[PDB]
This record gives sequence, structure tokens and C-alpha cells, in this order.
Amino acid sequence: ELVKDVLNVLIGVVSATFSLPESISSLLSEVAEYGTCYTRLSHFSLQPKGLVFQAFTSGLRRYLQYYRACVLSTPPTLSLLTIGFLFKKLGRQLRYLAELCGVAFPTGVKLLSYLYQEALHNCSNEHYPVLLSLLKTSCEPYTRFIHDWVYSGVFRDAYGEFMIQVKLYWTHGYVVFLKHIAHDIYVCGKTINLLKLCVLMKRSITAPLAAHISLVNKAAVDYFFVELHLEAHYEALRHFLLMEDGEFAQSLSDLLFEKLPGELLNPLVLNSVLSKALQCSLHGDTPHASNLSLALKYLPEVPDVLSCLELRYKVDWPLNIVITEGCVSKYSGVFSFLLQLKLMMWALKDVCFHLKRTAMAGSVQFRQLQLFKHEMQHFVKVIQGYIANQILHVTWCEFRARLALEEIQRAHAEYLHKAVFRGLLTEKAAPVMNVIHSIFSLVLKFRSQLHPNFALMQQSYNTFKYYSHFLFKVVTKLVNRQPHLEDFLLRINFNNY
Amino acid sequence: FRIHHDVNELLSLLRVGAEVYIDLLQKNRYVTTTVSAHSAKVKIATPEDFLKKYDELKSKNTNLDPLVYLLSKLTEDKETLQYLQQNAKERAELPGTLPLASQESAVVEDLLYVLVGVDGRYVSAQPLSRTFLVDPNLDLSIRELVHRILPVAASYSAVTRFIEEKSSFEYGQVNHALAAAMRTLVKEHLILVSQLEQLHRQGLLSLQKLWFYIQPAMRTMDILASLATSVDKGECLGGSTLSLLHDRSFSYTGDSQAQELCLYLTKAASAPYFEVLEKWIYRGIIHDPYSEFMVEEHELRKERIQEDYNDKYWDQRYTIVQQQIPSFLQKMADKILSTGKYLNVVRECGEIIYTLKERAYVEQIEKAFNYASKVLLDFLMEEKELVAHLRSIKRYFLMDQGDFFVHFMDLAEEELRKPVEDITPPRLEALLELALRMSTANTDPFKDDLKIDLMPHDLITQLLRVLAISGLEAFSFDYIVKWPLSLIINRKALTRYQMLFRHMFYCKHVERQLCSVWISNKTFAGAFTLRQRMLNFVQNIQYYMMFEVMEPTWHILEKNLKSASNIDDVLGHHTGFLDTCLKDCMLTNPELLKVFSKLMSVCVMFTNCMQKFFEATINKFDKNFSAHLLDLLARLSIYSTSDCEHGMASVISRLDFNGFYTE
Amino acid sequence: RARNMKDFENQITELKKENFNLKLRIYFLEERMQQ
Amino acid sequence: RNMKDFENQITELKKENFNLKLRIYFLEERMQQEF
Amino acid sequence: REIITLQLGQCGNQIGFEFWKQLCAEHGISPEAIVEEFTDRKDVFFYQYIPRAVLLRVIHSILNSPYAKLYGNNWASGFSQGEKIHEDIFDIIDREADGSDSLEGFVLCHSIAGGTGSGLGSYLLERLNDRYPKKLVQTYSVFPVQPYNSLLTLKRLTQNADCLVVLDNTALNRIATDRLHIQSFSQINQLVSTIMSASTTTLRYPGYMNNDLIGLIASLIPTPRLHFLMTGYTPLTTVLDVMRRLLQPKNVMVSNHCYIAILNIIQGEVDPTQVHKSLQRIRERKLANFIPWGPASIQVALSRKSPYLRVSGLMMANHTSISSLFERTCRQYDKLRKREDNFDEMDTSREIVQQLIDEYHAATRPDYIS
Amino acid sequence: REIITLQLGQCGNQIGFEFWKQLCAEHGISPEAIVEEFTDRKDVFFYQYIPRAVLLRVIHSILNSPYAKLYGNNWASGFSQGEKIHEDIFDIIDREADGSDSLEGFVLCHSIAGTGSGLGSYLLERLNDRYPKKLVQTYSVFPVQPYNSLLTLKRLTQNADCLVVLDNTALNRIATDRLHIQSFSQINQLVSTIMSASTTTLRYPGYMNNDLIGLIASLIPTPRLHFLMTGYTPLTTVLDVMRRLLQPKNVMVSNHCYIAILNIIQGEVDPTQVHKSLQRIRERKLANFIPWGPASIQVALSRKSPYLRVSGLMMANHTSISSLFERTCRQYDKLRKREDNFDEMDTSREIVQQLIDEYHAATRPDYIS
Amino acid sequence: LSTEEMELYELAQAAGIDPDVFKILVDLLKLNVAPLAVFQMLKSMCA
Ligand SMILES: Nc1nc2c(ncn2[C@@H]2O[C@H](COP(=O)(O)OP(=O)(O)O)[C@@H](O)[C@H]2O)c(=O)[nH]1
Repeated sequence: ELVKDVLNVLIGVVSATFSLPESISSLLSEVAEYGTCYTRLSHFSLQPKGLVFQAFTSGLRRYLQYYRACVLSTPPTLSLLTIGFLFKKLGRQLRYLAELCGVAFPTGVKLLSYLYQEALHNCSNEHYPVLLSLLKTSCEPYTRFIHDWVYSGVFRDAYGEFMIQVKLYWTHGYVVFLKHIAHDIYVCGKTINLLKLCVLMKRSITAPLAAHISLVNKAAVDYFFVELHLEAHYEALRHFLLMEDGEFAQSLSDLLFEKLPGELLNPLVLNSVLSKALQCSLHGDTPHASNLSLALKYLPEVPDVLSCLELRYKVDWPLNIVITEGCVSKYSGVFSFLLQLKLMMWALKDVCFHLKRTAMAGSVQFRQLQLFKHEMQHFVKVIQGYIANQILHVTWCEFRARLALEEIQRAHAEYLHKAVFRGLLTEKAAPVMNVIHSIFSLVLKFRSQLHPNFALMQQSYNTFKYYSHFLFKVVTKLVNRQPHLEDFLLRINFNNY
Repeated sequence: FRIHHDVNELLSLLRVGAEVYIDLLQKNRYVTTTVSAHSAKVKIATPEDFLKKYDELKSKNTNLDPLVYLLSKLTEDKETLQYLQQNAKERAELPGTLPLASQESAVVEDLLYVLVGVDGRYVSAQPLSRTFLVDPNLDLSIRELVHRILPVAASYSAVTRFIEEKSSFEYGQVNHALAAAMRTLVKEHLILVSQLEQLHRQGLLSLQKLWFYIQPAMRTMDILASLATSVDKGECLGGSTLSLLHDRSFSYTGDSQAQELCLYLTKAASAPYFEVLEKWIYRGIIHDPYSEFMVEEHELRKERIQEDYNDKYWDQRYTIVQQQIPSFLQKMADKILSTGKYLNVVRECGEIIYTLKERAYVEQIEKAFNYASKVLLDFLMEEKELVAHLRSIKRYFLMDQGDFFVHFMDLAEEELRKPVEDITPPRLEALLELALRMSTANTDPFKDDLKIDLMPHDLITQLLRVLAISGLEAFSFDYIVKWPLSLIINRKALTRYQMLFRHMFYCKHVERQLCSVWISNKTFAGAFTLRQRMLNFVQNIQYYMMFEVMEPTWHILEKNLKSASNIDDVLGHHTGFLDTCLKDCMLTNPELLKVFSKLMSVCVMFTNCMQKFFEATINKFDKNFSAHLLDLLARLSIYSTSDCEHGMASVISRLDFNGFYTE
Repeated sequence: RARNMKDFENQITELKKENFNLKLRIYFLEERMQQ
Repeated sequence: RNMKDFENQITELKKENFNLKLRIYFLEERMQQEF
Repeated sequence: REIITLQLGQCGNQIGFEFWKQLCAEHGISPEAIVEEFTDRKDVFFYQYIPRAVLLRVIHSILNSPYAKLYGNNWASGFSQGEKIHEDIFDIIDREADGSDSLEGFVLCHSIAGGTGSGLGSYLLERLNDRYPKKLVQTYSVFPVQPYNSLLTLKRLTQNADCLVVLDNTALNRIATDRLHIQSFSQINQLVSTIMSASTTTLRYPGYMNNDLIGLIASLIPTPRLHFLMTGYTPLTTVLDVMRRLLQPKNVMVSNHCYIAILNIIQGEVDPTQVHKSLQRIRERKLANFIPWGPASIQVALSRKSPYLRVSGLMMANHTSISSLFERTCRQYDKLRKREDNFDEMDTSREIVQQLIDEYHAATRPDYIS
Repeated sequence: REIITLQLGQCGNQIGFEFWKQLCAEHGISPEAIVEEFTDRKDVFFYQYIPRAVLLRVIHSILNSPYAKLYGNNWASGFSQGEKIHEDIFDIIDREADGSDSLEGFVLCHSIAGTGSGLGSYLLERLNDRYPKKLVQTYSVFPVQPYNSLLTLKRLTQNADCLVVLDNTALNRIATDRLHIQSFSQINQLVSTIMSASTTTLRYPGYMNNDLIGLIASLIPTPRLHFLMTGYTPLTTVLDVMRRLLQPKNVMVSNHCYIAILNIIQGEVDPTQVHKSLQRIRERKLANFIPWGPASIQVALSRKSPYLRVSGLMMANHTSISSLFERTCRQYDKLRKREDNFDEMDTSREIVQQLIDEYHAATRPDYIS
Repeated sequence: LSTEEMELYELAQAAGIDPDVFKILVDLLKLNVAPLAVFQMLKSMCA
């Protein structure tokens, strides 16, 4: 009857006619092509390299079993035309699945992306349920890995199929689904690992994911502020490195400058001046006050206004990540300039005391020189106030209300960058830094000449007045080309030109 | 200290400092790390030999994974291989007539008997890895499908041989529990075999039906067979077997079918190991029938520590054997040693369940460590107190009680200037007791632990030899303590107390004679100015030696012992106190001590000239002392500037207060 | 680039005090070899 | 002071530590072998 | 650096007692000189708690006060009294100085309203310069035979004291009558004690700028001859309100003319964001006149108020309008001269103050230099 | 080792007996020489407790006191009395020296102002010849009187190895400036505290200076310069104590430099700022010493009696003491010009002038030879 | 060389070294030293 012959080709078994009128041969040829793709798929997906590929193979085998179940179920024996028409709307779909597979082929995340693009390619057609079912059962290993960081956080890797693989402690490499979560997931795993050592709408995945990620991140931030006193370090850091604490700024500067070669650089003297200064600070003597070290980066051989000296804070493992090494380096840089500013106050106070002992001896020569000192003093004081206001008060107003894991890192870089920008240490304000250095040199020259050489003093003052006028001219021209610099001209110039 | 050997030996094997090369490893180091194998294997890949010979090593459970990663790194850098190759070369130089429809029942029914272990009519077992023969003439489809069902029979043969063999008494208790644990697993499989035997009589157990049915059993038999091969192919006992089971269980963490079976086997075979851990942690009793635990004991005589200096006892009584670590308690291995070690010393004077993903036992052992540490601390502080004994040893060895000593030299001055091996110990001991009774030392409950001893070497040369690598000076004190106290106060630390005393006694004695000279000439004129600078030096070094080194460090120790946590920190603090004290002394410096000892030799001989009662010798004495003192000041000034040490700065300020010796 | 210059004091004093402690061990054990 | 002598000084002290530690190792097995 | 205060006369003792009471209340210190359980540095004013106070009838009432545990009418007569007791008084001064680690200044609260404190103040300043040349001295003089004593002491003040803060009664009672409606001495001295505590706000509490007395005084004083100061305290609300309210004549305590230097202290927690905006508004509207010759600016500093005890504000300034008060004193001198052992030093005091009044009037001109 | 105290004159007996009450009160002993139960070395000043003192009309007042069971105006007249009681007094001295375990020093307290003046001068001459290897310590008290003082000073400056000056002019000064007494019953109260703390390190065991001998050779470099002053600040750290002792008014004295300064720190200060206190005083340059030979300043620590707050005592040996001797010299010249052989006073005049020359030249850079 | 040391040695030769050097390498790895540090040892030592 030939019904058993045609029905025993889609199963895979061979027949008398099927090895391995007259138009009926064409009809059998079409049915044979329907079975050869089934045989090719069975031969290709027999193995039970990648975990995602195994799940796809399991889904394909599950689908094939349904196809075998459907056949040899309804028709006991029907007409040859009837079986041809019945297996028409299904045979073409089988051929499409054969074209979808190899009968190279990607693996890992690439295969998941490739299948996803295939689903959108023919979403409207009847292949949507089949493609969706395969994609649902092919993402199972990936979902297990995603749930691993969410709950446990113990990284797992089978063959490196994923796009992600495995002091600074942040050397975990990272490099379709929405990109708003890929970076969030990657940083979420690191956060939970750190705490361990101390239509196509993807809604089912993000529904239980956003809530847990937010909970973990908030817990991590809360732990840093409460049980680690991170804010306490910042207020202590500002006290010491930025030299904001009184009776410690003056004490450290005074002791160092009292001496001035082979001295002042040995570890015996500089490691002890820090120890002595702490008691006079009266704001310290805590574990916070420890870890302060006077490091040196240059040894000069021998009027000058340069005295190189660093001051580096030290932190432990948990907070080494929050505070970067580069941030501490820039703290030393701004500290070195700010220490140089205090050099005037010690020297200017000394010459003020030096002139005090002269007093009987009252004439034009004495009073004329003292008016020069007052003019010298006012320029230093007025710019010192600008530095104090711009760096220690207005910038510190930000980052105090701003704070109330990666948020901490970005914010800290911005706070320091604004601090060094307002401090005129940026290369863009080099002419301002150059002209003040001339004033820096001129006043120390006035210090050197502690009335045998009054003409030299008068010449030095006149040079300063010209240089000060040049400073006002250059800053005024620079306004057209920095909102922070706008306040500087108001400080330097007030009821004058 | 084996790593320092490896770097030097490697430095001799190949041709090229070693100081930095070991610092890269000291900061990096019982923990074992793991790396990916597939990436390394493909990186290496005639590579074909590597791919087949590798599988043998992991079968033996051999410290394997880290080395494989190292080969991949060496392959990346070709120059390393070339140099290694160059270095290697340098060193070297009747179913046939039976219907096909009815043969299926016969085939499937005979396949039901081989599962039990009995040979079948057609499917038999070839005598010895087990192999089977089915039929010399059968249908191709039937043979191929039976061959699919064949391996379950071989797995059953392996496991039933494993349990029968591993029942011996010479393999440890952990092997017995492991063998007994799986006995229920094979029993359940036999019940399923019998259940399928009763189902087959109805004819509803086909060849295809059996193949689907054995699928849960196929994985169960496969995992049991793999465990049997792993244990058999490599000698595993004690913690080694537990580590293998734990590693296997963690490997199948993404299956959810082979993880529960491994978890149950591990938690059932860990009872012998966990049961003996309970008595080792809560008590100091170790049964140890076979060498399977991670702690072993070596028999050492207790009096060894008091007798000599070299033999270690604290680090030798109990040591870790690394092969037997269960691989999941390595992070707390050192604490476990402390628990038993602390309890063992105090016992002679007067529940844990295996869990997965849970650290309940980790917290359990920590508070057990806390209680064991706490009970030991109060044991030695409340009774046989430590602080009083240290105050007592400070009284005599460190000359705290000056009334005792000022009478001692004034009583034994004539019997200590005689040459060595000419004074008998009993006469010194009798004078010691008489002086102690007369002085205010009678208020000492532990006054009966001071014994006179005489050393064979002088202090200066002994210190010179140990850094470059008789008469009165031979005098030395000694102390005796009981065993529970002697653990921290031993010869390893006591010899520093007496070494410090020798310089202390010499400086005190020379000052006493020097002071006595002042009254001998107290009523030709240049000796007064020499004496003034002479006495002001010995007192100044004495004051610095005593009121800025002895007390400030001791007061730190007194505050430090009030917050102790375990005896390990107590001994570390005590050896820290002694070591920093010697550093703050004038010792531990070859150049400094040699000129100091030369000056002290000048000190003693000058006083001998005064009682001889010449003008040409006082100027020589002045010129010798001034040159020595100026050389002395130069060295400490250099040593206090290039190197940071507040003590040397203090003595320079203390010795000169008027700016004199400005050169 | 530049040393802390404070841990340098702590680092130098730890090694020197350790070296003397290690030196004192070799001599008391070498004399045992002679004895 | 040369800012380079510090590196040389540290290496010299570390040399006194490593070399002396090595001699300890050699002499330990001598005690084990002698007995 | 320890700072020691001195009180002279009944007026100085009264303001000094009120100054100590307010300062003690500012910190967590009980009236019985015992710290209570309840950052700030009390070591500068207090020594281990006893205050470094020296007091020279009224004393008996002071001892009767609960704070007991916190311790003629002619110029010539006052001079004679100091001479007879100079050694006794300087004995306690020297021992206090030796007990102090390093003295910085010498705060004095003396009155020149015809009392003996003016005579004692003249002697003490003379000897302090003689014996302590490196030690700064500052006195908070107050202004009312009265015309005589009010100007003889000016001879010594202009050549001995490095700094001087004037608090006349002409403007003090005006504020008391207006904003308090008093129509006593304690009612008018309480405001003065409030200025005294707020004057050294940057001294009690550590800060980056102006950590010591010489730091503040040097900026305001261009020449030792010009060593006069005036104070205001508008608390009686942003930075603009404080800055604007500190310039009206109703707030300045003084009976062309321009300023030389302005230092203002803000004791509140106001946001530093708007400090420069207030500075621009002051310059744009031009509420103040400065010197034309040299570049003169305005400076402001911030400090934290005591949490134990609202935005405060104090101003310190030197104005050439202070010359008006001196001309009034000199005019009373000339009128009283003709109305009634050699009267020689009495003349040179007039010459010296007339030299000072010339210098003030010569600093307004654009050619003051050279 | 043992010390026997000797008291001479009305002033000497009063100071010694007053010192004995203070020592008895500080120690745990009853006035009747019986230990009270209610650690410290007591063999120095007590015998198993009968004090080792040789009492010599003050004695009549003493015997009425509850401590009873515990035990003329010319220098020439005093010398004659000593010569005539030669056998009487030395009999008690000899019977005590043999009974002691080992004699090490003598304590002499007296005033150079009648009978004690002559007796004290004669006693030191005989003790040197009889006992040339025994230390003598004289706690002299300073107030006809010109000649008596110089005659006593002639013996003290060469026959007594040590001497401490205590003049009534300085005693009344502190008694008025810090005590407001306006009597002899109150000025000696400070003397008792100085005397009690004078040998506090001898009585209390300590790290150093547990023997009397070591407390002199540190301070006195040569037998000629053998004068030690006293100081007492408490009438707060060691630095405050150090600064206050050096203050000129504090010292018991009515260019110039020190020789050797000994400080006793009675307080319970932790022994960590004992060094930096010396460091800070060096930087500030609070005082100066001899420029020729090296000179050092030393400090010692002790503890209070728990049966009984920071104290301090200073031993000062400065060349400034020449002013007091020059004051005695100037009044001697005035008395001489205004009025057997009368040659002893001439010898006394020359020898003290040599001491003045030695004291004044001690500050020169070339004092040697 | 021990049997295990030779057992690991044969794979090293199979993958493509001095036997005494290899024994030291095995000893270092046995003492828990990380393999990455060992290569950085060799790289700075074989240069
Ligand atoms: N400072 C002080 N001096 C005293 C005391 N008692 C007596 N003196 C001095 O002793 C002197 C009297 O000596 P005096 O007894 O007459 O000598 P004597 O007759 O030889 O015994 C007086 O000048 C007083 O200065 C006292 O309690 N304190």
C-alpha cells in the first residue's frame, strides 16, 4: 500500500525503496528530503564545546521527540495525497530548522546573541513559539550564572564561554541584552565579592534583579560610612594634609624654618619634628593622627623660595580602593605650594620682630621702610585669604552635601580636581603662577636684606610694584578667555587700578 | 627556611640579587590555589603526547594544577625556553535459528541477571576494567543497544569489589565510613533490580523501556565507579579522601543531580574525622589509631628547655602534616593547634556536623579557641602569677634593689679579685645568703631561686664574635622556674637577661671603685680635673642606661601584658622587650663596642695607680681618655644621623651639656 | 618614587634587631657543634 | 647623603639577613645528619 | 602661647569680671571652676581650671560673688601709688610669666575716666616696655579734672602699647538708651563683655588664618604710630545682612576720612558660597571709602560658634575719623589751661599728641608716602 | 652600712630632733620606738627602734616630750670646753663606732652663730686625725659673730668634706613672702622638710645612689669646692619643677655658673618625660656651668611613703656662694679696724681669701693649674 | 629524583628543562608558592 514505506522515512529507519504512473517518484523525493534533514539533525545533536550549547542540544532533542510523537499517531493508513498534504505545513518548518543549524557555529554569549537576532528576524511568522522555546531553554546556564552573583557571589567558570573572566584588586576583565544592566551586573559582583573578604521585553530578568542590586549597593555604602568612619578620614585628611588645623600649621612651619645641607634631612630630625608638633596641635593624638609621614623626594645641595618636602597619608586595605594613589599625590602637590605660602608669614613676622627691636631712632628713613613692609604684607595676606576661601571653604561645601560604591570614586576625583583648579596649580594658569613666583623671589630678597643699603631696598620695592601692576594686567586680560578667576581680581583690586 | 635554599641552589644550577627575588614570594604565600585547565591545555597544543599522558595524573590525584599553568607561561616566552634548553644542554654536557520477535524477551531477561552480579546464559563476564560478551551471532541493532546498557554492569562490578576490599582495618576509619556509606546505595539499586524483576513477568519491560529506566541509575553507577577508580588509583586516607570528595562535590555545582549524592557521601564519611576533632579541640586527648589526622606528636623531654638554649619545644611538640589537611579547614589550621597546645599544658596541672555553604563549624572552633585562650591566660595570672615573677627577676638581674647590691660588693670585694678556678662556689653562696638576710630583700617570697654561676668566656669577646660572624667578670646570675612558668621564661630568653647583667655589673663595679678613690686622696694637682670628667662619664652613661632605657621600656611591657589575648602574643612581646633593650644599649654595634671596651679598659687601670702611693703618666692618661672619648663621640654622632636612633642622640646630649668637646 | 622616610626608621630597626637575634642563634649552636 | 646610598644601605642590611639565614639552613641538616 | 590679662580700677575690674563670666559660660566650665560633663582650646586663656587674671573695695564684692573660686583722683597720685607697690605687683607678674611656657601678649582692661587705673596703667605700660621688649602688649581702653587725666595717659599709650581698642561712652549709652531703654553700669558693660569674647573668636578656636594675636594686629596697623582700632557688633539673615549692617554710624562706637584695612569675623554656620557675592555688592554700591595711595582691600574670616551657648558678626577697623575725638580733648585742654613742680612733661604730652593728630590728617592726602 | 647622727648646740639639737619627728611620722613607727602595723630600707637611720643620735638646756625641754622613750658665747670658750670634755664626749663616740656594722658617714647639725660653734670646730679637727677614712657631713646653720663665723668657717672649709648653708636671712624671706609669719618655731619647719628630703634616696631603695658616698663625688669635684645649696618648689610636670628650682628667688641664697646639680623628683611621674625635660631646658638655656671642664646635670626619681602631689629638691654647688663669704670678709675687716697671740684669725683670713680666689677663678677658661 | 618528581618530569618533556632545576620548581610549588610569582622569579632571573 506504500503507506508504511512513506511513514517509515521520517522516523529514520531505511526501507526497501529508501536506501542510504511515473510522477510518483517526484512525490517520494519531496518526502525523502523531509526526512534527510531530520536524520542530519539527529546525527548533529546526538551528544548530550560549551554549557550553552549543551542546553540548546537538549532543547533540540526535546523538540525532536515531540515531532516523533506527532508522527505515527494519527494516521493508521491514508491516501498518498493525504499524507503529502498533511506533512506540508510542517516539513518546511523542519527544513528551516536544518538551515538554522549547520546541517561554523558560535558558542557562549555569541550564540545567545545570534539566536536573539534570529527571533526578531521572523517574529511575526509561525516560528516564534519554536524559537522562543529554544531560547528559553538555551539561556538556562546563563540565568544560573546571573543568579550566582546576586545571591552567593562565588564566581563560576566552565570553559570561559562568557564574555567575562578572572592593592588595586580590580583586575577582573569585562569585555543583545539591554546595556543598562550589563555594567551594573559587572560592578555588582565586585561589590559583593569585596564585602565577602571584610514584542521582546526582558522584564522577567530585571524584575527580581533591580531590587536586590539596589539593596546590596545601599548596604555597601552604609557600611563604609557607619562602621568604617570614612567621613572621619576626610575631615581628618583636610585637617592635616590641607594644613587647615591651627596650632599645627604654625608649629610645623615654625620648627622647620627655625634652622635655616647635611642637617634637616636625616631621619632623626624630620621624623621627630612631626612627633613634637602633634602635641602642640591639640587636635589629634588619635589613631587618625597616626600614619602621617614626612617623605622626601629630592635632596638639594644648598634667597631661594623652594624647599621640597612631601606629606603622604597612609590607609589600610578596606579603604585603599576608595582613596586612589594619584589623589594622595596631588594632596602633596597642593600641600607643597601651601607650605610655601606659609613661608612668608614666618619670614614676614620675623622681620616685623626684627624691626621692633630697633626702637629715639625715629626719622624719615625708618618710617619709609616700614610702610614698604605693610605694602609687602597686604599683598601676601590678600591672596592667602583667596586661597583659603577657594580651597578650604567653598570647595568643601561641595562633597559634604554631595555625598548625602562608584559614586564615591567619581565624586572624590571631582572634589580634588576642583580644589586644584581653584588653587591656580593648573597648567592653564601658568602665567599667573610665573608672575607670582617673581613676587615670591622679590619678597625673599627683601628678607635677605635684614641704613647701609636703603637704595637696594627702594629698588626692590619699585620692582615689586611694577610686577604687581603686571599681575593685575595679565589677570584682567585672562577674564575674556574661568569663573573661579573672576573672584581673584576683586580680591587683588579694590578702590584702585 | 627552605625557600632561601631553593633560590641559592637555582642560582648555582643556572648562570647569572637573590634578596629581591625571594621578596616576590614571601609576600605571596597551607592554602592551595587553582586555575583554569582548558585554556592552558589548548595553549600548549608533538603536542599530542601531552594530551593523552595528562589524564593519568589527575586520575592519581596528584600540586598538579599550578605547575600546568606555569608551563603555559613558559611556552609564551620563547626566550625562557631557549635559555632553559641552553642551561639543560650545558649541564648534560541459538538466536540465529530463533524468531527475532521472541528473542527480545530472552535478551532483556538475561540482561536482568548480570546487574545482580551473576553470569548470564548469553551475557557473561570475561575474567580479568571489566568487559562482557553478549552473543557470537545476534542482530546488529540488538547487540548495539545492549552494549549501550552494558557499562552499568561493569560499574556494579567495580563498586562491589571496592566495598569488599576497603573493609580492612589497615586503611583508617574514614575509609570504613566511606565504604559503609555506599552500602545502602547498592542495596537500593538491587531493590530496583528486584522490582524490575517482578515487573518483567508482565512483559511490560522492553529493551527500550529498560534503557530509559536505567538512565537515573546510569549516572548513579557512573559517579560511584569514578569515585571508586579515583580512590583506588591513588592511595587516599585520612583527610586526603575527604579532600577528594569535597573537590568532586564542588566540581558538580552546576548539575543539581550529582551534587546531592556527593554531599551525602561526604557528610556520612566525615563522622570519623569530625568525631576525633571534637576531643582534640575541647580536650587535649588524641586517640590517633592510624596516621590520618593533621596533628602529630613528637616525644621530647620537658626539662630540655631549662637545660639548654637550642632545642625548640613550643614549635616541636605538635606540628601539621600537610598531606592530611581536609582542604576545607586550612584557614583555621593554626588556631586548632593553639587550642590543643593551650589545653594540653593546663590539663596536666589542674558537636560538629558537616555542612555545605555554611561556616557553622568555623564559628564554633573560633569561640572554642577564645575560651581555651582565655582559660590559659587567667590560669597563669591568678595563680602562679606572671607579673610578680617578672618584678622579681627585675629586682636582681636588673639591679632594681640597690640596697641588696651595695652590701654585696662591699662584702665580697676581696674574694672576687682572685683569679678564676680559685674560688669555690659554696663560699660565694654563703655570702649571698648572709647579704640577702641582712639587706631589705627578706620581703621576697621567691628569694630562693638565685644561684651563682661562672661563665667560661668574657662578655666583650663573646659579643665581638657573635657580631663579627678571667677574674671578677666571670661572675653571673641564674634563675630557676617551674614548668608551667618556664614555657615563656626559658633559656632562649633568659640568656639575654644575664648578658645584660654582665655589662650592668661591670659598669656598676668600676664606678664603685672609682668613687672610692675620691675618698682615698681626700685630704698631685692635675688628677682632680681628670677625675671630674672621668666620673661624669660613667654616671652619665649609667643614668642613660637606667632611667631612659630600663624604665620606659618596662612600663610599656607592664601596660602591654594587661591586654593579652593568647600566650603566643605574650612570648612575642617578651622577646620584643628584651631585643629592643639590647638595641638601646651600647651593645649590638661592633665599631661602637670596641672603642667603648677600650675606653673601659682605660677606666679600670687608671684607678689602680692611685693606691700605689708619676707626673709623666697623668698627662698620658689624660691624652688617652680625651682621644678615646672624642672618637667615641664621633661614632655615635655619625650613627645617630645616618641611622635613626633616639638613644644615641640622648647620650650625646647627656654626656656634654656645656658645648665642650666641640671638635 | 620616593620612600615614606618614616617606615624607613621602623623598617631599618626591625631588620637590625632581627639580625642580632639571628646572629645570637648561630653562635650558641656552633659552639654545640664544637662541644 | 646621595638619595642612592639609601638603596645601597638597605640592600646591604638585607644581604646580612639573607646570607646569614642561608648558613642556618645548611647547618641545621648537619645536626640532623650528625645524629 | 599663653595670654595673660590685667584689670585696673573699678571700671576695669567690673568689665573684667563680666568678661570672665561670659567666657567661662561660653565653655563647659561651671562657676566653681569645675568642668562639667555637658575641639575648643581653653589652654590659651586657662591654666591647669584657673584664669590667668590679675586684679588691682570692689574686690571684696567680687569675692562675695559666686565666681570666687575662679581666681586718690589725680594722675600724680596714681603714679605715686604704683611706685610704692611696683615691686609687690611685679612679683606676681614675673612668677606668672615664668609659670607660663611662652607668653605672647598682655591684655589690659583699664579706664582713663579720671580714675587711678589711668595712673597705674601709665606706669605698668612704662615698665612692661622696659622689662619685656619682645612681649606684645594690648589694652582695651575706655573713654568718658576729667580732661586732664584723659590726655596725660595718651602720652604713654602712643609710645608703649602696640595696639589700642577704644570704647567711648558717648556711643555705648546711645545704643543702650535706644535698643535697651535703660532710662546702669552692669547694663552697659554686658554689651562690652560680649564684644570682648567675640573679639578673640579666631584665637580660642583653631583656624587656618590668624592663629595668634600678632597675626591679626599686624594687618590693621600700617605704622606703629597709627595703632588705633574700633569695634562693632551688629547682633543686638545672610552674609549680606551682616556686612551691610556693620557700616552705619549707628553701630560704630566712635563719637576727608577713609578706612585703611577691614577684618571682619563671622561666627555663624552661614554658607561660604555667598561670601564673594556680598563682597561684590559692597564694592558696586560703594558703602565704604578706602585709601587712594596704596591698594587696600577687605578681609573676612569664618569660625565656629560654641555649641554650648543665629549668625554673629564683629568688625575691627581703623578710621581717620578717630581724629575728631582727639581734637575735642585738645580743645578742652586749651580751654582748661587758662582757667586753672615745673610742668614740663605735661607740655610734651600736648606736643606728642599734636604730632599724632598731624599724622592722622596727613594720611588722607594722596601723597602720604615720602 | 650605718650612719650615726650628731647634734650640737641649741639650734643643732632642735633641727635634729625636729627632723626625727618628721622621719618617725613618715615611717610606720610609733613615737615610743615601737613598730606600728597600720618595703622601705630602714637600717640606715634605725637600729633594731633606737635612733643613732648622740644628744649633747634644750635637752631638758626634749625629755618631757612624748618622744622621750625614743632615745659660752665665745669661740675660744667653746674650744676650751671641747678640749676639757675631750674624754667625756669621745667615750660615747668610740662605744658606738665599734657596735656599727660598717661606718660610712657622720651627720653634724649645728649653728655657727656659741657653745656649738666652738664644739663643732674642735670636733672636726679630732675626727679627721682619729678617723681619716670616714666621711663627715655638716649641716651648718648661718645667722662677736664675725670672728666666730670665720673661725668656724676655717675648720669647716678644710676639715668637713661637705657643708650645706642655711641662713636665717633667706629663711625669713620665704617665711614672709610665701607664709606671712609677721618665729623660730616656723622657719625650722621648712628646714625639716629639706632635711627629710635631703637623704630620701638613701632611706628609700632606688636604682642609683643607694649609698651616701656616691652622692658627694658626683657633686663635689675637689675638696676645696664642697658647698651644696638647697631648693624646694612646692610651698604640674617635671618641666615646671625644673624651671622653678632654677628661679633665683627659690634658692636658699641671700661671671657665675654651676658645677654639678642634683635633682630629686619625688613625684610619681612616668619615666618618659624625664629625658625631654632635660632636652627642653638645654634648648632654652636656663642656666650655665663651668666652661673649663665638662659639667653635667642629673635627676633622680623616688616614691612617697604610702602611710603619709609632686615635690622636688635641688643640690646646687655654684661659685655665687663667694658673695656670702665676701660679706663675712667685709664685716671682719670693719670689725678689725674698729676693734694669746691673736694670729689664728690672721690664718683664717688668708685661707678664706684663697677660697674666694679659688671660687672666683673657677669660672675662668683656664682654671686648671 | 623521586618517582612523583620524575612522574611530573615526563609530562614537562612531553609538552616541550633541567631535572635538578625541575625538582626545585616542584619543591617551591609544594610549599604553597603561587605559580605566577615563580614565573616572575624566572623572568627576572633568566633575562
Ligand atoms: N634658723 C634657726 N636658727 C636658730 C634656731 N634656734 C637657734 N638658732 C640660731 O642659734 C643661735 C643661738 O646659738 P646658741 O644656742 O646661743 O649657741 P651656744 O650658746 O654655743 O649653744 C641664734 O643666733 C640663732 O640664729 C631655729 O629654730 N631656727
